[PDB]
Amino acid sequence: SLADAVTAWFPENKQSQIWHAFEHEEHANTFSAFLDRLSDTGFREQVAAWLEKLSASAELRQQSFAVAADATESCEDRVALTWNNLRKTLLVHQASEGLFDNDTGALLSLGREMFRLEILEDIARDKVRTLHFVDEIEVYLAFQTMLAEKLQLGVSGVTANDLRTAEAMVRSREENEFTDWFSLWGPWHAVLKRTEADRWAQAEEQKYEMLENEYSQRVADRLKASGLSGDADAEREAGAQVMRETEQQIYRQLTDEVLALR
Repeated sequence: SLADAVTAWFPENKQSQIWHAFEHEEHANTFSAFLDRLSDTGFREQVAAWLEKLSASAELRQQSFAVAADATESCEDRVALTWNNLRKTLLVHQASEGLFDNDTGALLSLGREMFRLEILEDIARDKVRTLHFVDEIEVYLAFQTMLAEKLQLGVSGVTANDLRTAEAMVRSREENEFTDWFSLWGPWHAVLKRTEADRWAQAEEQKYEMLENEYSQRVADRLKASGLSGDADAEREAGAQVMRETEQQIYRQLTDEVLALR
């Protein structure tokens, strides 16, 4: 009952024997459902191209199946989140092959796109909390379609002001937060491990050294800030924020530099 949904994306022409082949791999239960759901809302052929590399690489299949299953299966299923994570995955495996090595410009756009899609998902998750009988996939697509043109990529309750509002908040967050985010992005990271092996280790080292000189002190510069010294967990959390802020500054530096090359 997956070989069904997988193949319904191929044409009347190439329509399953390749996919009955996988019907017992861990998470086909969930992956099938996800597809069903995706069609049930050009594109068809590209989704098929995607499914091709998933036949061509086993490792990628397990990863994509895994991603489909790992969702926080709370509410709204996070169809949009899953879709976006499945691309992040393919980007990672694609970069891992070496498809962006001599084309880090292409990666820069895709990242931009992806960033914008990530944000549109948050906006949509939010909007759907005040709407009855409208699943978040619907609102996401409304945004994605209507701002497809305006952001270089019909649902009742989503209005002209919402679109104009969402477009603004993206454009704001893109200018102020993009480079910082690309710096941290799994696909960029594969590429750095790939092409710029050496500058990478130097960044690794660069962060150990920053931790050494500044973790403890930066950690105290928060328990004096939040006024929560003593509390065991409030220290826990402030430790972790310090980790992420040193990793952020390292890899930005690294991105800045490795892009200056191109």
